[PDB]
Amino acid sequence: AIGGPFQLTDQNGKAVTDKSLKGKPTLIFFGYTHCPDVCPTSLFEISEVLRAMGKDADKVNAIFISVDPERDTPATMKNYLSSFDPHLEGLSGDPAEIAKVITSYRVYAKKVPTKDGDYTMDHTALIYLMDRDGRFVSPFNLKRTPEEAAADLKRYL
Ligand SMILES: [Cu+2]
Repeated sequence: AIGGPFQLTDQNGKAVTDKSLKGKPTLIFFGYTHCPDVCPTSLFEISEVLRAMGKDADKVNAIFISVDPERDTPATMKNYLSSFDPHLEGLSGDPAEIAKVITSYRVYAKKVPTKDGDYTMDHTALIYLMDRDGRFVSPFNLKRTPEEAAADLKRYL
Protein backbone atom coordinates (compact mmCIF):
# COMPACT_ATOMS: atom_id res chain seq x y z
CA ALA A 1 0.00 0.00 0.00
CA ILE A 2 1.29 3.42 -0.98
CA GLY A 3 1.67 5.48 2.20
CA GLY A 4 2.31 4.29 5.69
CA PRO A 5 2.18 5.41 9.35
CA PHE A 6 4.02 8.50 10.47
CA GLN A 7 4.50 11.02 13.23
CA LEU A 8 5.55 14.49 11.98
CA THR A 9 5.19 18.14 13.08
CA ASP A 10 3.39 20.92 11.29
CA GLN A 11 4.65 24.45 10.71
CA ASN A 12 3.03 25.55 13.98
CA GLY A 13 4.61 22.78 15.97
CA LYS A 14 1.47 20.65 16.13
CA ALA A 15 1.87 16.85 15.99
CA VAL A 16 0.42 15.38 12.81
CA THR A 17 0.12 11.66 12.17
CA ASP A 18 -1.22 9.49 9.37
CA LYS A 19 -4.27 9.02 11.58
CA SER A 20 -4.96 12.70 11.66
CA LEU A 21 -5.19 12.83 7.83
CA LYS A 22 -8.13 10.34 7.88
CA GLY A 23 -11.65 11.70 7.43
CA LYS A 24 -10.82 14.07 4.50
CA PRO A 25 -9.33 13.55 1.12
CA THR A 26 -5.69 14.53 1.04
CA LEU A 27 -3.34 16.07 -1.47
CA ILE A 28 0.32 15.43 -0.71
CA PHE A 29 3.36 17.05 -2.36
CA PHE A 30 6.92 16.15 -1.39
CA GLY A 31 9.61 18.79 -1.89
CA TYR A 32 11.78 21.26 -0.09
CA THR A 33 11.96 24.97 0.68
CA HIS A 34 15.16 25.64 -1.28
CA CYS A 35 13.66 24.31 -4.49
CA PRO A 36 14.06 26.84 -7.30
CA ASP A 37 11.14 26.14 -9.60
CA VAL A 38 9.19 22.95 -9.21
CA CYS A 39 8.08 23.30 -5.58
CA PRO A 40 6.92 26.95 -5.66
CA THR A 41 5.07 26.35 -8.92
CA SER A 42 3.43 23.10 -7.63
CA LEU A 43 2.53 24.63 -4.26
CA PHE A 44 1.20 27.74 -6.07
CA GLU A 45 -0.98 25.51 -8.29
CA ILE A 46 -2.28 23.63 -5.22
CA SER A 47 -2.95 26.99 -3.55
CA GLU A 48 -5.14 28.02 -6.49
CA VAL A 49 -7.07 24.77 -6.25
CA LEU A 50 -7.64 25.43 -2.52
CA ARG A 51 -8.79 29.00 -3.29
CA ALA A 52 -11.21 27.63 -5.93
CA MET A 53 -12.64 25.29 -3.27
CA GLY A 54 -13.96 28.25 -1.27
CA LYS A 55 -15.43 27.05 2.02
CA ASP A 56 -14.73 23.48 1.07
CA ALA A 57 -10.96 24.10 1.39
CA ASP A 58 -11.38 23.26 5.11
CA LYS A 59 -12.82 19.89 4.11
CA VAL A 60 -9.64 18.58 2.48
CA ASN A 61 -6.07 18.20 3.65
CA ALA A 62 -3.34 19.79 1.54
CA ILE A 63 0.01 18.65 2.81
CA PHE A 64 3.59 19.66 1.87
CA ILE A 65 6.12 17.14 3.30
CA SER A 66 9.74 18.22 3.14
CA VAL A 67 12.36 15.77 1.97
CA ASP A 68 15.06 18.10 3.41
CA PRO A 69 14.68 17.66 7.21
CA GLU A 70 18.17 19.10 7.98
CA ARG A 71 16.90 22.53 6.90
CA ASP A 72 13.08 22.45 6.73
CA THR A 73 12.20 22.81 10.40
CA PRO A 74 8.70 24.07 11.47
CA ALA A 75 9.79 27.68 11.65
CA THR A 76 11.42 27.51 8.17
CA MET A 77 8.34 25.81 6.76
CA LYS A 78 5.98 28.36 8.42
CA ASN A 79 7.78 31.29 6.88
CA TYR A 80 8.02 29.51 3.46
CA LEU A 81 4.29 28.73 3.45
CA SER A 82 3.41 32.33 4.41
CA SER A 83 3.47 33.23 0.68
CA PHE A 84 1.02 30.39 -0.22
CA ASP A 85 -2.61 29.54 0.60
CA PRO A 86 -3.08 29.36 4.39
CA HIS A 87 -4.75 25.92 4.15
CA LEU A 88 -1.42 24.27 3.21
CA GLU A 89 0.01 22.28 6.08
CA GLY A 90 3.84 21.81 5.97
CA LEU A 91 5.22 18.73 7.72
CA SER A 92 8.68 18.51 9.25
CA GLY A 93 10.18 15.62 11.10
CA ASP A 94 13.07 13.80 12.58
CA PRO A 95 15.36 12.56 9.78
CA ALA A 96 14.48 9.01 10.79
CA GLU A 97 10.81 9.62 10.37
CA ILE A 98 11.18 11.42 7.06
CA ALA A 99 13.33 8.57 5.66
CA LYS A 100 10.56 6.14 6.73
CA VAL A 101 7.79 8.20 5.09
CA ILE A 102 9.86 8.56 1.91
CA THR A 103 10.10 4.76 1.69
CA SER A 104 6.42 4.07 2.42
CA TYR A 105 5.18 6.72 -0.04
CA ARG A 106 7.62 5.45 -2.71
CA VAL A 107 9.27 8.86 -2.89
CA TYR A 108 12.54 9.51 -4.67
CA ALA A 109 14.79 12.09 -2.92
CA LYS A 110 18.52 12.63 -3.58
CA LYS A 111 20.81 15.37 -2.29
CA VAL A 112 22.85 17.11 -4.97
CA PRO A 113 25.78 19.15 -3.53
CA THR A 114 26.33 22.52 -5.25
CA LYS A 115 29.07 24.56 -3.65
CA ASP A 116 29.99 25.63 -0.18
CA GLY A 117 27.82 23.20 1.78
CA ASP A 118 24.75 24.13 -0.17
CA TYR A 119 22.66 21.64 -2.07
CA THR A 120 19.59 21.01 -4.07
CA MET A 121 17.43 17.92 -4.03
CA ASP A 122 16.16 15.80 -6.92
CA HIS A 123 12.77 14.56 -5.87
CA THR A 124 9.37 13.15 -6.79
CA ALA A 125 7.21 15.84 -8.40
CA LEU A 126 3.85 14.15 -8.53
CA ILE A 127 0.89 15.16 -6.39
CA TYR A 128 -0.66 12.31 -4.39
CA LEU A 129 -4.39 12.02 -3.88
CA MET A 130 -5.35 9.89 -0.84
CA ASP A 131 -9.01 9.22 -0.05
CA ARG A 132 -10.71 9.99 3.27
CA ASP A 133 -9.60 6.48 4.51
CA GLY A 134 -5.99 7.36 3.69
CA ARG A 135 -5.92 5.02 0.72
CA PHE A 136 -3.95 6.08 -2.35
CA VAL A 137 -6.29 6.92 -5.25
CA SER A 138 -3.95 8.20 -7.98
CA PRO A 139 -1.62 10.96 -8.67
CA PHE A 140 -3.62 14.24 -9.06
CA ASN A 141 -3.80 16.30 -12.21
CA LEU A 142 -2.95 20.01 -11.96
CA LYS A 143 -2.86 20.60 -15.78
CA ARG A 144 -6.21 22.26 -15.89
CA THR A 145 -7.93 25.25 -14.38
CA PRO A 146 -8.06 25.61 -10.59
CA GLU A 147 -11.89 25.34 -10.83
CA GLU A 148 -11.66 22.01 -12.75
CA ALA A 149 -9.22 20.59 -10.25
CA ALA A 150 -11.40 21.80 -7.38
CA ALA A 151 -14.47 20.16 -8.89
CA ASP A 152 -12.58 16.87 -9.18
CA LEU A 153 -11.36 17.03 -5.57
CA LYS A 154 -14.89 17.79 -4.36
CA ARG A 155 -16.00 14.37 -5.63
CA TYR A 156 -13.91 12.85 -2.76
CA LEU A 157 -15.77 14.69 -0.02
CU1 LIG B 1 11.33 20.97 -5.55
